[PDB]
Amino acid sequence: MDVTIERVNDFDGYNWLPLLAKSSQEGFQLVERMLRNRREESFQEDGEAMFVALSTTNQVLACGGYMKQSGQARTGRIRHVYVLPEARSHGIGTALLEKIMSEAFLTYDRLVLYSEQADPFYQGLGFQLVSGEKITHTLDKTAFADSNR
Ligand SMILES: CC(C)(COP(=O)(O)OP(=O)(O)OC[C@H]1O[C@@H](n2cnc3c(N)ncnc32)[C@H](O)[C@@H]1OP(=O)(O)O)[C@@H](O)C(=O)NCCC(=O)NCCS
Repeated sequence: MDVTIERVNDFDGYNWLPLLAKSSQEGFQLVERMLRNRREESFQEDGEAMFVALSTTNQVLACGGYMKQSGQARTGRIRHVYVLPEARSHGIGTALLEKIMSEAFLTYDRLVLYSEQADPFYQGLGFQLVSGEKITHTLDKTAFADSNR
């Protein structure tokens, strides 16, 4: 699918209802949490960003971003990654993560995330599976660079 990945500078300029509905249906709170908490965690400051994938008809097909990982130094957390069920398996998640990773590694020396359901996806991107309470996957910049330089 042809999508464009855009930085969210104005949350109120997108129709989020489809993403909210589908994610809720599947039992996921991550889109709801992102949007409900957007005054406190706005993804607008230095060291953070939120992206959306837009279809050729400017419908939101996915979201995902990054911000500082609390309590860890030089570490960013990839957050709120979700692709609409009907838009999966067409390379959107990959394009979104590749954009996130490349930008976030300008600020952070390590990226971490928590995903119970998408281990194969994250390992395919180079993340290492870890046994943690707060994180499932991690990637060091040096590893990212080795796969880039
Ligand atoms: C995980 C997720 C972000 C991946 O994004 P995507 O746009 O579907 O992924 P891509 O098309 O870029 O494919 C990259 C990898 O993601 C995985 N993937 C593909 N389709 C998937 C899907 N329907 N569900 C979960 N992972 C999927 C595959 O490992 C794929 O690797 P491959 O192309 O070599 O087969 C997205 O599918 C999602 O938000 N999934 C929700 C969780 C989920 O699907 N749970 C399991 C089913 S209920």
